[PDB]
Amino acid sequence: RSWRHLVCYLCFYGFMAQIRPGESFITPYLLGPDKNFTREQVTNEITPVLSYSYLAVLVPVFLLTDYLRYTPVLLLQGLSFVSVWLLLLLGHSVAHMQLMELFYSVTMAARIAYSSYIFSLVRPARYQRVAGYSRAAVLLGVFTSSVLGQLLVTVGRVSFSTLNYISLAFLTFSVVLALFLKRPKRSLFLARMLRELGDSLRRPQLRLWSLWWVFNSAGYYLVVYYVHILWNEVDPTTNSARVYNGAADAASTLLGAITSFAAGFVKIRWARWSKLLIAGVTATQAGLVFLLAHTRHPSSIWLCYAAFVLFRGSYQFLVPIATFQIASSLSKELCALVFGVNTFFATIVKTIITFIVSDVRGLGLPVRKQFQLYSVYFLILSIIYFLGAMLDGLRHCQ
Repeated sequence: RSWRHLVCYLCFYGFMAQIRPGESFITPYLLGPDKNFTREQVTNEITPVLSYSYLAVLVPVFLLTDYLRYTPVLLLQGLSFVSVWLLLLLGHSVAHMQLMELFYSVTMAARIAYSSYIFSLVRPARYQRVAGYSRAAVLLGVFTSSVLGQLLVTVGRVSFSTLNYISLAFLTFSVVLALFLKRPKRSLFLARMLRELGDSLRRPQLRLWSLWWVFNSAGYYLVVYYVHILWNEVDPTTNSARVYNGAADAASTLLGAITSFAAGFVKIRWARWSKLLIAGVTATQAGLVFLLAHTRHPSSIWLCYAAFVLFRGSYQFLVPIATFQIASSLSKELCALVFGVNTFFATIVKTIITFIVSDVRGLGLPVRKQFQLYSVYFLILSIIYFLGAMLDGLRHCQ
């Protein structure tokens, strides 16, 4: 009876908080007529500040989430989103947008805390069903946010400036409703850790999937950060409505959901050979990335959207398998630490790559050549994994 209130309230909060009408339209608004921002500045100054900031912020955020009850950190994330949107609304030059990027990274770092809070608060007896409901609610919220943001403009035909105010309104409702969720009762953060790490390191499947997580995720995220900019380069906005950036995000979310659902049905069956699956998926990703890099004609923008949605979907299909193979080794007590370290390594590799191939004081290539380099990178990863599979087969052939 009483428990119904809390179990519904958590899902409601998650769904409402996921709403952000202008998140998918952030890049077109920066290069919109109101703001005098050139493409070279958007991809060399503003986009690289976010990656550096993420690397600097990820560790303290995760370390502090435990010391404070999870509610303070969730509130901090909700308010940091408000700060980001305020900076975007009143951005006046490159420095302000950098500050905005720094703040955005801060919101990004605390995104993972929500699941841990869900686990800590909900009673263990009824944990699985509640967690499933919460994941469904948050995924539905993410899916509907972009759909609303894009259907407001595409048929409503409102300006970009209005969209930011309308997004700020919901962003304020999110923080207002993020204030009354009850605090976790008790979650306060040792040879056991050392022994567990030593034992876990021996499993080879864990090694392989951890390496894939370190590299392919870094490569995937880099493509995601600058893809919007490439889209803007391909076709300037003749009208503010012909842009379908939000539609692509909604389609990508739907494809990711449907393919992740498929993954769980073959998590064990296809575990007999994993290197071959990795090689195939990475080869398809490399092909799609190259096609994105070489698509130039204005009348092929729909094709570019299709390529990106396929690319994002393909990567999403391979996340559940990695998570399942990694998690089974040890209980949830150490799974969080393993994922944190792995994600921290996936943030250092990205930081080193991006500084060299994106920001000034380096190559500083424009978007097109940067995507060509990313295509070569993915193809090299595919080659490495294909050769590893060939070696393993040479073992099985004899």
